[PDB]
Parts: sequence; structure tokens; C-alpha cells
Amino acid sequence: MIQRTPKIQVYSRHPAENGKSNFLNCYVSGFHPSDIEVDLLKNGERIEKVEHSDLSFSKDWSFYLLYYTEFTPTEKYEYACRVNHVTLSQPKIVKWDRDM
Repeated sequence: MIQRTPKIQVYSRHPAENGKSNFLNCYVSGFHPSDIEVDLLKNGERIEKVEHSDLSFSKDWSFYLLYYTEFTPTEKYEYACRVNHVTLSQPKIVKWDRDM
């Protein structure tokens, strides 16, 4: 068995083909097992209808999830990615750094 704590990166991207659009991304990488719960949060609120949940694995024991959705970040909301994983005794909330 192997278990690997997801690395969690939360960042915003504009698709270059629609630069007006802003995507909050939670890139959850290198985890094993694949079982995971990943949410994007707006304050503590899970963002529903996260448009993209792209799971892949490299090695059979390394999973990568890009979990991202269009969002419109404003000051009034903190955005975060919340990951639960067996390796994470508590949900890991990685705040979107507004500069990221």
C-alpha cells in the first residue's frame, strides 16, 4: 500500500481563449489512494457544479485531480479548496491566494 498526501494548489486561471473567464482551480496532486473529496469553497460554502474534475494518475499510485470551475472572485469571498483524503486527518483547506 502507499498513501500520499495530496499536494493542493489553489489558483486562478483565465483560459486564454476566454480571458474574461476566471477559473478557480484546485489542483490536487500526487495523492494516493485516489479516494478523495475535493471541494472548492467560497467562504466555507462548497461550490456546487464545479465544471471540471479532471482526475488522472501517473504511476498507478499517484493521482492528480484538477478541480476547477469558472468563478468571479470578489473581496467579499475567500475561495479555497478543501480536500479530504485518508492522509489528511482533517480536511485540508487551501485558501486561494487572491494573487494566485
